Amino acid sequence: QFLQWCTLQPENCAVFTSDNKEMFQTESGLVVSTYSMVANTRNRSHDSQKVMDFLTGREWGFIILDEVHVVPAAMFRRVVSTIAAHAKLGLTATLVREDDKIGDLNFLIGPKLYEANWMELSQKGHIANVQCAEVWCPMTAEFYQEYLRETARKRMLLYIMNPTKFQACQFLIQYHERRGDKIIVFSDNVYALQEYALKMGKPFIYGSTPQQERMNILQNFQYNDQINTIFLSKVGDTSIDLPEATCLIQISSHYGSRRQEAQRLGRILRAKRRNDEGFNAFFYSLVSKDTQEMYYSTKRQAFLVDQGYAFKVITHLHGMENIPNLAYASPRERRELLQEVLLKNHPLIRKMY
Amino acid sequence: SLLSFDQQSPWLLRLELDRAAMNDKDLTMGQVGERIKQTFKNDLFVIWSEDNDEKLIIRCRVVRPKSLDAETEAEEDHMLKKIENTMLENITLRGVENIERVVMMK
Amino acid sequence: PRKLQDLGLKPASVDPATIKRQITNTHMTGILKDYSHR
Amino acid sequence: YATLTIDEAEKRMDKKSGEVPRWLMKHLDNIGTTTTRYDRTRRKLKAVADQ
Amino acid sequence: LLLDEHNELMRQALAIKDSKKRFAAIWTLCKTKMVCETDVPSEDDPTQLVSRGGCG
Ligand SMILES: [Mg+2]
Ligand SMILES: [Zn+2]
Repeated sequence: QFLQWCTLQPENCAVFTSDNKEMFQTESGLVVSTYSMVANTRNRSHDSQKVMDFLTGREWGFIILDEVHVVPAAMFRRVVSTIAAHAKLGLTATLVREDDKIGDLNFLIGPKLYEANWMELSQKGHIANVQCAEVWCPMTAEFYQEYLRETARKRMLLYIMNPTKFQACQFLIQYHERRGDKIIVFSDNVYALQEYALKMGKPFIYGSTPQQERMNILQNFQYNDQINTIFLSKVGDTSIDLPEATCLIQISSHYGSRRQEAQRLGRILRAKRRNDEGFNAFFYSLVSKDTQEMYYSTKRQAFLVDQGYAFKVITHLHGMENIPNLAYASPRERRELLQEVLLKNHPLIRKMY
Repeated sequence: SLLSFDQQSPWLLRLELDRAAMNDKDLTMGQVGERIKQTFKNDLFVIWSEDNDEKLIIRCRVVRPKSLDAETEAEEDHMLKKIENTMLENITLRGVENIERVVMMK
Repeated sequence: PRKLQDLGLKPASVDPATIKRQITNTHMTGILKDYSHR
Repeated sequence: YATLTIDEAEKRMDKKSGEVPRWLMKHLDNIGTTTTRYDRTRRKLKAVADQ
Repeated sequence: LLLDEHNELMRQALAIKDSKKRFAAIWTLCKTKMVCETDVPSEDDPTQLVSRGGCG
């Protein structure tokens, strides 16, 4: 995007990532890297060791801190100090975090300059409209019994894999797929992502996925009609451009964070067809009723409410019964799943061998 | 009695040494034994008789690894011949290379 | 060509020496089509 | 003793391995290759008597 | 010549005074190159290539 929008020649632009670490030899140039590639102190590669000296030796003129909501974290702020720059800028959609370090940005890069409304841009055609919803899926009795006795650490996995969520997701996916909508399913738990993906036979991406494979998956999901839905995880929570994505679903969450909810929603806010008449994006949040998810759900969506988004409670999904088949529809499958999830917790002697 | 051996290979290599040959050059079984034991640091276990014995013999056994090799049994004796030949040629018991003999003169 | 050029006549040819002869999620083995470029 | 073939013998002579296995014939006997006429005829005769 | 002055090894070879030993040095280096190298890396840095008289 950098090259597309400006007239900078590719020769003067250098990329500093894990694949390639070469640095520009020009008098003036641009370096695009990640904080983890510059905040490391103990150990660095020989190729990276020269790059670290290359960054430190020169006196830069401007530093752009993309996603500046993580610069006040433990150590990414070191790049701001180690890297010499006469001006510092911060870019983040959500200027909030659980701790009080958010205020540290004032003396790190300066105060907040400008802010923009969300609903104002929605009505002006700049961004798409979202029909936010929250589905309350009552956990089945058999699983709920283990929920009471089980410890907090294991409790999370129990109500995230309840059979009701599987059936609701299948009906929504089929209904939305029939409508020609691109669906993204977020899940912080890797095990749930794999189980959902393999059960539904859909691609999934998470931490272990390599850069090459995921890039091919993302390109296929954008332009390939056969692949209309994917299964992303916390890795794709933010900073990945999906101009084609329109629908968004989430099954798991990272407790009470109010930024992840907004960051995840951003995947469908840059949809290409955000100006055609009557278009409204969808954001479904599957939460198990009568569980701690409501405490986190009501606490992790407070930021979006302030912006202007309103979540709609959906107690019933019409037409769910008429669907031909649903996962874990019989008690036998539910019992099998219950135990499955529960069980989760001398150089010449060289010829000898 | 004075003293791993469970997996020691049943095959044995026996070397007989001449006292008249070993007293021409001042050597003891201690230095030659450790020289063999240090050539292969701990691969093979060896025992040497004392000088007081009527005949000087060193018994050597190669210990197989934890994994059992069935294909090596056919060449097990062949491997012993291989090490036996090397143990005679490329072993520098003591001295400097390329020095075949030395004579004292006045 | 060099001799003709020395004479000043246009050489309708050139010396031939100047002719410069110039994986995770493996449950979708074959569904993925390679959309590498656009 | 079920001699080998010219192609097999030539391959073994070449540097396919440091030395021929001591029990190469035994290993190939189990596989069924490199049999004898007596064994070759007996199995065929038995294959007919069975029907 | 297959190898020009842009190569550090050649610079040493071209510095030999006597023709006989100098000739031997050049042959040992040039005989192993199987391409004219119309473009050769610049001596200042290996990033950009400096054009050299060649045919490829
Ligand atoms: Mg961004
Ligand atoms: Zn040439």
